[PDB]
Amino acid sequence: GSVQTGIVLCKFGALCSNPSCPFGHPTPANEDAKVIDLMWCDKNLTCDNPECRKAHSSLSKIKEVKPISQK
Ligand SMILES: [Zn+2]
Ligand SMILES: [Zn+2]
Repeated sequence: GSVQTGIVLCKFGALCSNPSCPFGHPTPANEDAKVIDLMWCDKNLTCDNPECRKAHSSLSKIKEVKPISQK
């Protein structure tokens, strides 16, 4: 990478199909808060705030723990 930031935000976000994905997705309590903040949040996959807009692991962990097309 060109900068040592250590943070990446994903192409699909709340629509990402694999539950173990290491990149950045929105709060699981709301799919319509896009990611604007380039920071790893504190509750991650249990962040209950519907107005958060930070970086989390994949929503497929609470949504659909079974991948397809990525499998
Ligand atoms: Zn992803
Ligand atoms: Zn959060």
